[PDB]
Amino acid sequence: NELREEFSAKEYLPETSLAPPGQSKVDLLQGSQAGSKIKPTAEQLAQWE
Amino acid sequence: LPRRIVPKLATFYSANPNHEDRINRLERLLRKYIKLPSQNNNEAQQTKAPWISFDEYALIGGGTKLKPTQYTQLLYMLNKLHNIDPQLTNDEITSELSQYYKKSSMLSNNIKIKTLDEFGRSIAVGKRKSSTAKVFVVRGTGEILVNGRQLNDYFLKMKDRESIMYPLQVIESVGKYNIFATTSGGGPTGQAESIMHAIAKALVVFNPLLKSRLHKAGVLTRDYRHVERKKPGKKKARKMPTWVKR
Amino acid sequence: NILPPGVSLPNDGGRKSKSADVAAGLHKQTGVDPDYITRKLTMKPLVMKRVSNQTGKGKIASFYALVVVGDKNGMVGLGEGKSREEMSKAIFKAHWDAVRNL
Amino acid sequence: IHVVPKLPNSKALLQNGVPNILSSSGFKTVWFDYQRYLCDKLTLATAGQSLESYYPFHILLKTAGNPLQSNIFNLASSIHNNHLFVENILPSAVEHGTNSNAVVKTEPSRLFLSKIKDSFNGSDWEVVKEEMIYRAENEVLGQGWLFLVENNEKKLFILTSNNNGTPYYFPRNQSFDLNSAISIDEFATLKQMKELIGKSTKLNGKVQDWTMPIICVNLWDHAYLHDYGVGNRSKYVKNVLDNLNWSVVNNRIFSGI
Amino acid sequence: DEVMLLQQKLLYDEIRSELKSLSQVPEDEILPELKKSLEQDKLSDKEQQLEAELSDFFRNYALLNKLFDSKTATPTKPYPNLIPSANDKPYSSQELFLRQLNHSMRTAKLGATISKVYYPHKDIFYPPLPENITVESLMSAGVHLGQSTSLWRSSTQSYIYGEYKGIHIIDLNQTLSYLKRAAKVVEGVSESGGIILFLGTRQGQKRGLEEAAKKTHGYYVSTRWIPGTLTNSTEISGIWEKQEIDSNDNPTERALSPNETSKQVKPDLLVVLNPTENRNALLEAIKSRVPTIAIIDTDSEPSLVTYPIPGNDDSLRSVNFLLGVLARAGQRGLQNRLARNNEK
Amino acid sequence: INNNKYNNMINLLNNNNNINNNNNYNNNNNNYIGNINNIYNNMTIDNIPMDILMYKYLVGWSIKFKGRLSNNNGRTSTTNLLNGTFNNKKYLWSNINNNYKLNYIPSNHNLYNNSNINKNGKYNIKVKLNFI
Amino acid sequence: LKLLNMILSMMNKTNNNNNIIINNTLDSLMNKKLLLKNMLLDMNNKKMNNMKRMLNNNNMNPAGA
RNA sequence: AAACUCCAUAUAUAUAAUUUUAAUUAUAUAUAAUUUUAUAUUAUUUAUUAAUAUAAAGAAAGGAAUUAAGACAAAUCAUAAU
Ligand SMILES: [Mg+2]
Ligand SMILES: [Mg+2]
Ligand SMILES: [Mg+2]
Ligand SMILES: [Mg+2]
Ligand SMILES: [Mg+2]
Ligand SMILES: [Mg+2]
Ligand SMILES: [Mg+2]
Ligand SMILES: [Mg+2]
Ligand SMILES: [Mg+2]
Repeated sequence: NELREEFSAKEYLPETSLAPPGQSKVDLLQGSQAGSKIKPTAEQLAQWE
Repeated sequence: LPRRIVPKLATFYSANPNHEDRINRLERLLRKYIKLPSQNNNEAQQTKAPWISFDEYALIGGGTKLKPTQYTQLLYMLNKLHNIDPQLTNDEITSELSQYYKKSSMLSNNIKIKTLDEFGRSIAVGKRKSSTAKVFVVRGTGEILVNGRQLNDYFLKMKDRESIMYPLQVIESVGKYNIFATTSGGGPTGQAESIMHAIAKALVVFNPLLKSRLHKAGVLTRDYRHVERKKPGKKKARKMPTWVKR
Repeated sequence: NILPPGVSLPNDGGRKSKSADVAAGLHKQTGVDPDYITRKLTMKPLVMKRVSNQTGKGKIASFYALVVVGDKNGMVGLGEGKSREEMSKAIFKAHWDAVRNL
Repeated sequence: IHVVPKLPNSKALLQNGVPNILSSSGFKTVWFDYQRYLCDKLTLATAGQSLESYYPFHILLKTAGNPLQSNIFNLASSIHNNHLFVENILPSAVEHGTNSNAVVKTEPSRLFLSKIKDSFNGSDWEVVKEEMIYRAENEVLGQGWLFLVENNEKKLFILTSNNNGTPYYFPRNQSFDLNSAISIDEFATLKQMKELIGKSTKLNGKVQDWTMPIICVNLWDHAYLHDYGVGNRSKYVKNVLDNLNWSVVNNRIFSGI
Repeated sequence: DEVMLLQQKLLYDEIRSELKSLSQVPEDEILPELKKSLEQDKLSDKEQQLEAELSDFFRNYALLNKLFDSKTATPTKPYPNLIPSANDKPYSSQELFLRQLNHSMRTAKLGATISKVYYPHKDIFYPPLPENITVESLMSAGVHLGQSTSLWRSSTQSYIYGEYKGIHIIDLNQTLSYLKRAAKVVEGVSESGGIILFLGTRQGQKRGLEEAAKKTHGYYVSTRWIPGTLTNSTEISGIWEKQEIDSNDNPTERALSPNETSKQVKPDLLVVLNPTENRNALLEAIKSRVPTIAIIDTDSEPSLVTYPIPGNDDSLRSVNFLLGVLARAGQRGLQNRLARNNEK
Repeated sequence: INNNKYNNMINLLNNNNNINNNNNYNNNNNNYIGNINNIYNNMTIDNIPMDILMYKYLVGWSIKFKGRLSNNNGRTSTTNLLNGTFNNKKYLWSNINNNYKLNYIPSNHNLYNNSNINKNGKYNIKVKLNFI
Repeated sequence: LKLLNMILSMMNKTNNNNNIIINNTLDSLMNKKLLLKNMLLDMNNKKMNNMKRMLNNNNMNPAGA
């Protein structure tokens, strides 16, 4: 109910109406896991080092 | 009530009025806010503004008369206004720099990161000269097969075997992978070198952060060298018949 | 029709006086009015001749025309023009210059 | 040319000196004289030099490093500190003499009191005044200045300058009289200051510091000698803080907005 | 109120770490243990109601919503994006800077006000009216220092007061007379509503030109003069667009026919600060019938310019001082015109 | 034209009458975005085709009269009349690329020559035209 | 049921990998005010990918841009 | 002139019931580079810069066609035509 009421205070995009705590009213992103990618498992890091 | 025709820009009689007025507007902003010092140590809030290319600026600024010095001064002044700690900037600076930011971002897709297949083997295809080679690399012991035959039977020259093994040697993993080469086309060296290139490509799937080591080793670059066509009026390409002075 | 923007449909040009073209052009560049040039100015050439310069290609012939323009009321101008295409163009440039040099 | 600033309600001050602080004659001794003297000496010092285009605060900052340019620094520091003192004791900055709105009264701001609570050991303002007078008497033998400053750390200290030493620059505070014997800890602090200035790599041998002041009380004998005779300096300062113009003071506190 | 924001600023990052951690957690390990729990984990409470409400919440906020939307005042707080430091934490660099400004506006002024001192910027922003120009003011500006004797052009013999220390000294009574004449020629043209062009190409003059042009609603060229700008206008300046303005110098926001744009606009007055280098500009003006004003040194030819102003041309202070007087006169003319057309 | 079509895609897919949603669009392989009507809204036969037609205007043309035309001492003469420009400006700025007809003729160029016989011999009139 | 088992597990592992036994930790409502927010924005990112992929798949325009 | 162009190169999509097989291929469309970034050592109009090296991001390195105006009264009346 309170989440719905918070959305009632806005009549715009889902991201803008969401009001994330870290601001970022627009969260445009291209691709999947562009920055995080896949974490190098332990043996890969050890081999690289 | 009387009306008369006058130019837009105060620089209408200058060489390049458009660029001059844009720089004038930027200079007014830069001198109205001579305070608000620059950013601290960089690498945290820099190298994020793409600005605008020479061509993209010309269509809105100097155009044909756009000068290299004019562009350098423009970007220099844009950088100076960008280099203000964000928690003191105001809407005027940001609003004026919005135009020069431009929607430089371009959507990207179709990456298709390579992954191990159902049997845990990496499949890659290299090439050289007239050759091709599809290689299945799966972890194990240092066993290799070319077209179903042994390495020594297929490749008499030991240099071809050394080239094939180099990728597995750049990274010290010579005795940890099983190679199943299926080269076709060209002669022995082209086949061997296409196998080596395919092996280097296949090893990346196993440890993606080993790409640079291979790239610096030069095994990840494709050898574009190939036979050049026999030119019409002369002998075998780049050779001519004897030329007689008299 | 496929007339592109910024261009005008051609009309009578053979019977359109070159004086009108000179008057329109001069008004475009300078502030002179066209009506005075067309009406109260008189054209009469003075020196028409073929002038030749030779280059590596060969002799290059140019038409040199010198004309005067006046109102028979106090103003007179002198103008010379050169052209290789034809002598009518040379007279056009001379008429242009002379009206400029009143 | 440096000219003495025009003070508000100047007729009132000329007729009688700041009430509860100095008599007409005394005020004429500090302001309206010895201030024109200060300005004239400074102008004669910097006339025809690039320093004559700057204000006393800026010249004293520029001069701190130079050893043998100290006369100008000394002159400028005196001028700046003196006007600070006059402003913070001015009966009313607003020119309401014609309006006769004597109802105006000045009280400390709640933020200012909160800052006192944070500083020292959370003592009351009256205790601060008492101990401030205490130190003024005990570690300023000749003339000097009494400062309640604020540092970058957001903590008020009391600077006992023994001369025209601006709080702005701790290398030039002149807080310890070396002519008399000095304690071990004070000498240790002095050596630490030696090291801190030595650390600076700037060609002019300068060091960052903010420490801008909030309260100024003149300790030069140009102020109390006449009104408070001699040895009564403690009573002079006591009455000075009693009727201190608070509006300017609490404004000197960074409002944070 | 601040309690919500004081909990590690942006809290709930632990859930983000956890969902990131399970992103790499294979599904084959946890799916078996939870797929069969559905048939036995209903337990008590209104399961039908909560599932239906969640489905409606999903439909109306994740599946049926305007993701892309459509198509796409009062400076209450300066530095609106500042992040104030904590009460216990000390000042930050930015709060220190604002505190510096707070002290700077008034406290730094404490001491002795300055008088009888020359501030260069005041020669552009606060120029004096021609009527109250004194010979001493010109001499302080340095307009009296001509070029060396070895460079003298004899055509300017009447303008020079003598030679001192190897340079010719310009008479300043004459400079003042010519300057006032030129100044109110500019004022008259500005009141008439003409176009005033300010030309100067020496280094460091741009600030004066720009300021003068904006005060007089005129135009300036700090870049190099382009040959043919006036005689070959259609070819040079024919590509840049103009506007129609009313008696109040307010644009009419009306489109212009191609013939109107292609016409030529001719300055009604040209002011040149270095007539020795911009000779072609002077010759274009003389040929195109445009009155000109120029600063004439002991090296320039006074007969090229309609309204000479004998003075030094190689010093920024002198040209700025002269140009400031001219700009102020033009500004006064503009104000008079605006007053007249606002009220007759 | 491209922007108009792209906006039509975004508007159509964002709303689609607010009925079709994920798991219903068949995002695996199907690409049916919506009704054909909105795909080409305000994109019809009366605005699109004429303004995308190429080789409309003749900007440059040259004629060459080579032969024994002039009755000079007996030599030959060539007269050339080059008017306009002979390069297409919409091929190096935009993204369309020029195609070389028969691998040796720029598409924008239409050229031909015809011969004949006069009292003196044979002459040739060579005409080359550029159509932007 | 609309699954909701994954909901229970994520609440169970909310404090996992940081500390097994922790109290509410001054949360809004046992960590639900901004949890649905994160789920919603993740789903929005999925739909953003859906938008781009379908746009690319159906993209066809005349050349000469 | 350069660029667009073609052979070749890297990648994406589509087609092929993998008995016309080779899919390690064929050929249609598109993208890519006349590479970018950073650092330093240089001479300089002072980074409002060039070459020297380094680094890291890249698959990225070639060939073909096109040979202007004029001159050689160069060759061709045996390609053909007058
Ligand atoms: Mg060969
Ligand atoms: Mg001079
Ligand atoms: Mg096969
Ligand atoms: Mg070429
Ligand atoms: Mg040739
Ligand atoms: Mg030659
Ligand atoms: Mg022969
Ligand atoms: Mg024969
Ligand atoms: Mg024959």
